[PDB]
Amino acid sequence: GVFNYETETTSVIPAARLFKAFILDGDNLFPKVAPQAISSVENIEGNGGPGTIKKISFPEGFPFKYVKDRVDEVDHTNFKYNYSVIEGGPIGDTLEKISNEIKIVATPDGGSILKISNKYHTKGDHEVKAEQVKASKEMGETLLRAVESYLLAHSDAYN
Ligand SMILES: C[C@H](CCC(=O)O)[C@H]1CC[C@H]2[C@@H]3CC[C@@H]4C[C@H](O)CC[C@]4(C)[C@H]3C[C@H](O)[C@]12C
Ligand SMILES: O=S(=O)(O)c1cccc2cccc(Nc3ccccc3)c12
Ligand code: NA
Repeated sequence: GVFNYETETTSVIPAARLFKAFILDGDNLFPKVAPQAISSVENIEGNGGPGTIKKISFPEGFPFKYVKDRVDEVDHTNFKYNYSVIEGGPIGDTLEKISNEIKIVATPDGGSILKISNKYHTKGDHEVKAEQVKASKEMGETLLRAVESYLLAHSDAYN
């Protein structure tokens, strides 16, 4: 069945620039700006569009070794990005897929708001524990702050 989790978090970076950096150049930026969170990102198949498969590896000592994600949808106009965790880490005999949706919305002070939905597709009924979802939020949060700091510090990057 599906468990749906939503959250919002704010960013000090405008929506277009954050979308270009955080989403469209995430494979490059995450290993560089947050090495203690994501050790590498390998493009397995595809050009960044729908269907593209990537392998996200975590640093030594993390609960999981890696996950493989698949790009579902990329909407440059509304700054929407949908992707699914399809293999590895928690994927297995109790969790079939995590389907996530990120939308980034402009705020009038020059910042942005990121609205995130995670949908955990389980086999049988194995419930998603508060820490399966809470670990996920912290990680997303850590990556966003690390990209934010880099973009503040590198004003000519991603304009
Ligand atoms: C934001 C990028 C998309 C851009 C890119 O691939 O460069 C995506 C692609 C894979 C994503 C990671 C996959 C596994 C995790 C799923 C969790 O529910 C949130 C934290 C993690 C660690 C995700 C954080 C972030 O959502 C990533 C890194
Ligand atoms: O919210 S953040 O940390 O900002 C976040 C930021 C950027 C990308 C994210 C991708 C997936 C999940 C997140 N958090 C999340 C939210 C609810 C449940 C599980 C994970 C992401
Ligand atoms: Na839950």
